[PDB]
Amino acid sequence: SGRENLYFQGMIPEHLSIYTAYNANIAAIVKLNQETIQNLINAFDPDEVKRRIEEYPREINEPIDFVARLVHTLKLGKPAAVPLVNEKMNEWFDKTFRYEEERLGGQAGIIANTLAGLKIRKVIAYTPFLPKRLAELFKKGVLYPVVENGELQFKPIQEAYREGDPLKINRIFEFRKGLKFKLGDETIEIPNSGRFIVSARFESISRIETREDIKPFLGEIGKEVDGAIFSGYQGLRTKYSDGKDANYYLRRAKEDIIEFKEKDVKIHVEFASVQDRKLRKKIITNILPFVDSVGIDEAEIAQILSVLGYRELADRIFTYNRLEDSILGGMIILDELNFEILQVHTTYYLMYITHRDNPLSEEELAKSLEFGTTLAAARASLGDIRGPDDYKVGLKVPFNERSEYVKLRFEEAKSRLRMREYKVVVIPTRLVQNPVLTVGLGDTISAGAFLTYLEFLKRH
Amino acid sequence: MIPEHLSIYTAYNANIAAIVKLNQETIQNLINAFDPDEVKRRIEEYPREINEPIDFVARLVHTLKLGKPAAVPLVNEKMNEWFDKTFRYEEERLGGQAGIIANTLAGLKIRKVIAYTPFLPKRLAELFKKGVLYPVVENGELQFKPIQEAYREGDPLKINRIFEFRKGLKFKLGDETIEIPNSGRFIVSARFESISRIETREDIKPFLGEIGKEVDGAIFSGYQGLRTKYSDGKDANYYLRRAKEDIIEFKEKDVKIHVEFASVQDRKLRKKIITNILPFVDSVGIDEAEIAQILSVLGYRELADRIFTYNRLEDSILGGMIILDELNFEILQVHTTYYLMYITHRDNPLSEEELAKSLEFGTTLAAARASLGDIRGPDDYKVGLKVPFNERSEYVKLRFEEAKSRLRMREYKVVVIPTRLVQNPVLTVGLGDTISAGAFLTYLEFLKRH
Ligand SMILES: Nc1ncnc2c1ncn2[C@@H]1O[C@H](COP(=O)(O)O)[C@@H](O)[C@H]1O
Ligand SMILES: Nc1ncnc2c1ncn2[C@@H]1O[C@H](COP(=O)(O)O)[C@@H](O)[C@H]1O
Ligand code: NA
Ligand code: NA
Repeated sequence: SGRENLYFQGMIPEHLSIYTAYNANIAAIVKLNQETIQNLINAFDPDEVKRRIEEYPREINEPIDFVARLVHTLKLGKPAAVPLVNEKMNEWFDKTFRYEEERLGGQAGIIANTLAGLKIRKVIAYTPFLPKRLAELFKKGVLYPVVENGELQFKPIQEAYREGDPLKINRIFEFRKGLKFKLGDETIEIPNSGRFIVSARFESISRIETREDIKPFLGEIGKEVDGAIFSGYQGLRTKYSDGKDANYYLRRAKEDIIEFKEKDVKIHVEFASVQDRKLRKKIITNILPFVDSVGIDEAEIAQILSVLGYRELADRIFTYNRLEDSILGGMIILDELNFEILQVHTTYYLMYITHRDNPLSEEELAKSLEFGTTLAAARASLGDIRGPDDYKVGLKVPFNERSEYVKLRFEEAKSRLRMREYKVVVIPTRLVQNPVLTVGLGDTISAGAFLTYLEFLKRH
Repeated sequence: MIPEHLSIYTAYNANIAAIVKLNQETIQNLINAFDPDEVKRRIEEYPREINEPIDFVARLVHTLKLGKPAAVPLVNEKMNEWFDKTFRYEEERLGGQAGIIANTLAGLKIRKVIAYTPFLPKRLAELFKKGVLYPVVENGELQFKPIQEAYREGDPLKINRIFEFRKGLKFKLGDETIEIPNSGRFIVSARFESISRIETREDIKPFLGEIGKEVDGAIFSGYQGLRTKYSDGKDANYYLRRAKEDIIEFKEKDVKIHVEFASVQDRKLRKKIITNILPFVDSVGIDEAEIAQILSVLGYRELADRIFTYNRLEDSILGGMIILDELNFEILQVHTTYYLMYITHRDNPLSEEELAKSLEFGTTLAAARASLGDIRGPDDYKVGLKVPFNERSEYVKLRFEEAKSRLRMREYKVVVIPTRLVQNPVLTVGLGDTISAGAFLTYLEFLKRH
């Protein structure tokens, strides 16, 4: 330490080192103007497209599948999301379209970039697939684990790529109201603006794990970091072409958790919407009890309750969305799964639910939540976090108009629910009215609350 | 052969099983201490638990009159002293899963057997077999010392007391002669708060990694002893978080962990134990009723009921595959009267042949224990080898082939062998623990071959 450190002058936990895994991908955008659309359409027989639209492909295996679903979307002006389930089509998309922009996406990747922007002591990101195109989208300051002659090093992630690695690219096709094109001998005028999304959902990128080269060194990484933020389990498949299943990968994920926890690393998992109820339940069973902190949104309280057998409550949260029921559902999830702290983020309020013996005071818990929503507000206002001073931009965003109402409903809920086994803290969010960016804000909230949580634990 | 070259840690439950012989004089002197009208009144009230000497006398006299076997919990630790002053014990022996397993492994003279229980009064320590060790910390340094001398004076004493009574015995309740109509046992189980705080206590906790370095496997049991709530604000969850920390410390040291599961009546607590422990360990040993109890709180109510009711091998296989699919530990062992089973993942290193030999070692070892009353030395194993496989072996085998025909076997490895059932066993306590000990020991040995 330099010793120029001043208590009065310096809320961002600068001294922390954090590991993030497993999910990072490319988010690419294509602007569909008139020439782009017509040239795409022209490549195909119009009758063949029309027949395919009638067949209505629910996933993309061939170029015609994509063209039929996109044209259908454009004619109705209705946004849609269609999975790409064929890795070989990456080359087709890339030869066919020019990308307006390419950004990092995925929870681990977006959280890594935010923390490097905050200039904390060390940020190390891990993804099993790191082609050069992805590695280059990480911010300066992000590290990646490398084995250099049976010894563990951390290298700049931009230099650590493997060519040949599968490329997870999610593509957003933007269209505008009013554009016209011809399908054979029929003029189509797009009735409104929207987006058509093609998500990467082929096999190679669903093998989510620490690969066998880095695995023996996870303990040595654990010695370097104060915290680990894990996500990406939602990308797993229930069955694989080589006879593996989601369970196979979850046993490897539990091995990873054991290596970090034994080294006294606190682990946060950022939960996600999980489509497949069967996979959702496996992630909840295999992962959540064995970690420290879990970050969810409001919709996810009901989805987790449901798989744990609390069907009445899940229905009620879904039907009415009462704050009292969200606090009860958080309490039950914490009681059932018995990790250390739950954080829930919603449009108008953030919440922590902890065990009665958590070391932090309710004031510390509030400040950690405040730091999460303030960091999101900054990121929403600026687009990207570039230095620790950017946090102050977030401080200028007021707590939202519903703040009084949230606090009143919170006091009412306390009077109605059994509080004794828990600490519960609810704070209003700082909502940016006209944000420059909205993707990934929940991950930003979770990263910021978890980082400050770690720092507060160091004073107990 | 006997695997010899293995070191095993076992925790957390050990207790005393003590027997009292209720002869006419013991019964009459006991009763004589009390107002017979007050005894009758307490019997009318019918206490479900023992908090005071009159609760015990009341329930006991009521079972003696009916000749009815019964079990009533002791919920008052302060009454240990009363029992011990009032009665002479015909016999005291070690019980509890981790105690019985420790004594079995020490009898096999494996390389090292370390037991841990957080409550070790001198009376308990003395009932461990020669060779059982206990972790002891002196000036910040860990040693493994004979458990018999590692006791702490004043530790809580978990003693289960079995009162044996005989048909024909007569006694007087006031002026009424009571003659006992059937022989039987009245059991008083230790169910007070201090012995439900199941954990590694803070003096040894920091050293679990250093134990991990010394052992090849760990067998954990006794989670069924936890309570939902404690008088100092703790709850089952507090002890379950500590239990997960212990598991992490051994797994990082590459120790395989077996959990010997048990009946838990409270379904909500049962589910907490399953949630917090079973997905985190390697091997899990259960019997037929436990398959149904687990299935029940996972939401397979209809399957669980078929198992409780009918005991069909086909439903036990299906139930077993469901449990391994849901919980995703490494290997499931199921012990039942007529057969033992393993269910694993398709990528388990062991061959079906080694899986079957591991199960055969489990049942053989139980057969030896059942024949002899104990495992005294490694050669006792040979006594089990002379107990034939049971008469239902052919039937089990047919039912097994029929089950695989009807069930989606995926590529799970499922191995079913018949038990060696002893005709007139001298002992029937701890047999399931003994199977699980032998099957797990051999599993670890076979894992070394890959
Ligand atoms: N405009 C905004 N300003 C600040 N925070 C926001 C904004 N929009 C969303 N968030 C936060 O991000 C969380 C997740 O957002 P979403 O990805 O829309 O579900 C929400 O629950 C809010 O807590
Ligand atoms: N007479 C016997 N000889 C050998 N093994 C036995 C005998 N009786 C029961 N077992 C085994 O011991 C296990 C424990 O069952 P229990 O006797 O109900 O506690 C059973 O599943 C059988 O596999
Ligand atoms: Na950022
Ligand atoms: Na979000």
